[PDB]
Amino acid sequence: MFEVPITLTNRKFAQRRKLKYQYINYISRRFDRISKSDEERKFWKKYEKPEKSFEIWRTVSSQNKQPINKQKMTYHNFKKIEKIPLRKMEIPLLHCTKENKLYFQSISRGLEPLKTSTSEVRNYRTRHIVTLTDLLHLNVSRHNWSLAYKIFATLIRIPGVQIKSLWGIGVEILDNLSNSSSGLDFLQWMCQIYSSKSRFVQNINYRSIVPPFQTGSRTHTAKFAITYLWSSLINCQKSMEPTENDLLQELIDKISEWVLTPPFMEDAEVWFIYASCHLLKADTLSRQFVNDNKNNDLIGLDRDIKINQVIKHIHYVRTFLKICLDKGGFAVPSRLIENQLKSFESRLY
Amino acid sequence: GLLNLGVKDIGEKVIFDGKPLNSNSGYLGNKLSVSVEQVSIAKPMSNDGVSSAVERKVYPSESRQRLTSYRGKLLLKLKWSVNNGEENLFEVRDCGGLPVMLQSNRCHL
Amino acid sequence: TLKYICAECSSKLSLSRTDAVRCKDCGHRILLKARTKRLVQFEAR
Amino acid sequence: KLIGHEAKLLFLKSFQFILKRQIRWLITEMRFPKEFEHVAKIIWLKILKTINDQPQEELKLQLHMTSTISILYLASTHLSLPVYTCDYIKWICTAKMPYFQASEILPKSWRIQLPNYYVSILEGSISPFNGQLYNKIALTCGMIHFKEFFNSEISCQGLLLKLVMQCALPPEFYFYTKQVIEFEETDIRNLTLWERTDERHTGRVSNHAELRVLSYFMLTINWMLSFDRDRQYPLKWILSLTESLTQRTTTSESIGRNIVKVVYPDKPTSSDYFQWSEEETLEFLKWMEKQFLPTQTSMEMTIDQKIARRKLYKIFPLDREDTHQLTFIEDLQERYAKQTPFFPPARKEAIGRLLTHIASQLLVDFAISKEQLKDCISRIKNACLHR
Amino acid sequence: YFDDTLNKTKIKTYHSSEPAYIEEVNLIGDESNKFQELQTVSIKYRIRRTPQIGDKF
Amino acid sequence: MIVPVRCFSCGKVVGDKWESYLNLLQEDELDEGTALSRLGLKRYCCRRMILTHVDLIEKFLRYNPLEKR
Ligand SMILES: [Zn+2]
Repeated sequence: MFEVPITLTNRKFAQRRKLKYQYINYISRRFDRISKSDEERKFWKKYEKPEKSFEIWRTVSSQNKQPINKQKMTYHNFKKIEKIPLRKMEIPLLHCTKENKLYFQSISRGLEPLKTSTSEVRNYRTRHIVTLTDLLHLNVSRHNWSLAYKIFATLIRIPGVQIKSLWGIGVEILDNLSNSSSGLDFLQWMCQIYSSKSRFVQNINYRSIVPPFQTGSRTHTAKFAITYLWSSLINCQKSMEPTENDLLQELIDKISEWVLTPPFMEDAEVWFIYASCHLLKADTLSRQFVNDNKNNDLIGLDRDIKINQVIKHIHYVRTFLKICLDKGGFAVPSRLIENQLKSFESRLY
Repeated sequence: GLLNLGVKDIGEKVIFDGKPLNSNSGYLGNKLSVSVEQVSIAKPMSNDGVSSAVERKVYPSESRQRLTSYRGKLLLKLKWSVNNGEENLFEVRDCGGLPVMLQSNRCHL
Repeated sequence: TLKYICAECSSKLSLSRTDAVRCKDCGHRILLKARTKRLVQFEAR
Repeated sequence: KLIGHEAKLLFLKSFQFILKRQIRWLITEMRFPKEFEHVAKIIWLKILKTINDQPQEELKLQLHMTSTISILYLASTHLSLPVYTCDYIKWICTAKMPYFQASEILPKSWRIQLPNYYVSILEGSISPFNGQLYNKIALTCGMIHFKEFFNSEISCQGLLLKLVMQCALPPEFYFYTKQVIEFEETDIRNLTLWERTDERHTGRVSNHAELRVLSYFMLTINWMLSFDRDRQYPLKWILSLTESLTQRTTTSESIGRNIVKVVYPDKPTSSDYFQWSEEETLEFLKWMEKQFLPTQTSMEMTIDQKIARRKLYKIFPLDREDTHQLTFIEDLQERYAKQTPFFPPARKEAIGRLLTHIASQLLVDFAISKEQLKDCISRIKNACLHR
Repeated sequence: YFDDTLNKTKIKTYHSSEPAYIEEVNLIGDESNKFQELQTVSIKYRIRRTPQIGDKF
Repeated sequence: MIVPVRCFSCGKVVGDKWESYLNLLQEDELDEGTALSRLGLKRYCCRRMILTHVDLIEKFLRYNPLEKR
């Protein structure tokens, strides 16, 4: 039942997509006229590519560009547009297999296929892989840690894994695996596995990797690289302030290497997550110099070199939170962080 | 750091397209003031073959054995200001390999 | 068997005229030519 | 890298070799001496004879993933050691055959023989559907003229035993079905392997002996239980058998049948897929970590990618980041004990319920035809009423 | 080495006043785009220096 | 580099007296003078040979490229 690790047996699906598009450019062309392989690339050039996310969700409040289009659909008017594209789909419909003739005659009637293409492929290698992908998803849906990674560990040794669920079940399985590994390692191995510092979107028929859940290093954030930083700050928090340390610095220098290109380059949590790691580094230093005036009765301890190191940092953080707002970052509820930071300043006094 | 003060001292470099416009015909063929906000330096990394690869930290032992420079990519956040503010453009430009001082705040050691 | 050690992986290997000069265990591009059992005469001074 | 006649020659050659490798694991498995080995040799020697004759530029002879097992099957028929469904399930379960992947070769090189569009098209293309193996066997017999050369093929009083033990093994239904077989089952004579269906249309003449054996088997059960006037088989007895049946571990066998079920085909075992009775789940992952361990040795990565891959496996390396389960005759014993309390509309329903189940079982080892099977059933139904 | 243009096995001669021993042979494919033929090699020689008449101390 | 075989000036074999001497400064917690007196380096040619030694080989040895690290 679940999402499979592999390029989709490219055989009938590629010619079903010819007939689908070729009809859509034919029927649409005559809608454009009434208003007054390559076809598939032209269909996407007529509706653009998919930004770095999922569904071109964007507000729902700005432009009230009125659509009352007058329903404009008189059964009689639809069959005027349709009567000629269907006879031009029969030319290519004849050269197509008997299975693809009716598949086209089903989708051109508006029927949808209850025939999951991944419910017929009969290829040994593929065969199993569907069993393993479903096995591991039914095992994390009951938290079976000792069996879920056995299935996970075998699923990647078989030639059919594109990061895919490997990066999305390979991390939790390591959070649920109380034993060996911190999705982190696996997360940092992924980051190096798919930097994709190259800005590639659009162009060709992404039909092998179409999930904003692997890819990027162009603009479109990688979400395993954002999860690597988020899991890393949460891995820094646990049992700090409750020279072998370094981690909150390691994370300050592992974003420093970035400082925009693709990540710096693109805004948000990149900036925000960085400030948040930085804000935590300011609190720890107020604790390590907090309780009952620093530790206790005063400091005499050479004025307060430690207050100046912290005020520099508080002033720096406020710069990172501000540039993350300015550059269009909707992520941060500024009111709460500023109140927290000022009430914390009041601990440093 | 000092280098950002330096770029704060270079200021601006302004150029006018002889904005024709048909004062609008000799009072600005549209101002374009270009400057540099930040300058970034990264520790030596090496990508294999092309770039579509994940980079590795480059160590001095490597530069000596290879008998080559120990270079860091120099980057600088370019500000492209158009018509005094009509258009702002940011660019992280790679300025080739800057020889980095060993054991510096920019050397892995 | 000729041998070439990876300057960065310590992995022993046996390069050929038909392969890329890289450590198959590390990926390094610098190789020390290994010493072998080869006779050399020496005046003990 | 190659093509035409000479390509065809090593395409030929490679086919030659894998079958040879297939045969020797054959001997190790059941150990059936020179005999199994040499009969298999000459069988293909005979097969080769035909290929040379229609040569010139005859390229009709690349063998189907199935032709090889049909060959071994026919030869086993030369000797009559086993069965087809059992052999097939066993083979899939233990990958006993080198059948599914053709990388073994000894070719590394035959591989490159730029396996043209012949060498590449082998050892592991896909799993059999319907007849599939039933049609090729007939073709092999035709080319082979196997029946004349071959003594008593498709017979086996052993398939009947395999079948009764298969489930509701009744110390009586072996003789029942043997008797109806006795009856109109080829004038009370051991079914011989069908003929050399020379014609390319491969009509469903329905002469594959076993297919009919299973048909008589099924028929016998419901007839028998559908007319046990004396009431020798209690109402509540029939469902108990189907009950106990309700799938259970398998001293190797049932685990195998799960592995065959996972060719996910007509969805009769698909759901078993998801259900997959806990451990069945576990011993499954065990058999995956042992027998798709060589899922592939190799190349790629260009002195890196490979390293990365290794590291990755490095990482989630895992594989461990009553001897418990039982044998075949143990399970068999314990369910005939689970029924050992032996001494209207509902029973008819129960009988139909039970028959569908066996239809699942016997059909599942084989090329099924959620109809042909039925068609097959229909056929002898008709054959029978000429008393 | 061998250059196809000359169809000859040619050698780079050692030019020094005294004999040495080959201490290290280092294979450099680095900074290269492919260069897999290993055309650059750095060779380190160990030349012994015995205390001798005229050496400064 | 390594404890010299013989004292340049005298000729006395000295290479045998290194580890025990180091042991004697460790194990016997002795002083350099008394340690050398028990070692028999009763000449300053033989005294200086070991006293001045710097067995830098331990620093060289950590660079061994023939083992992974
Ligand atoms: Zn001395």
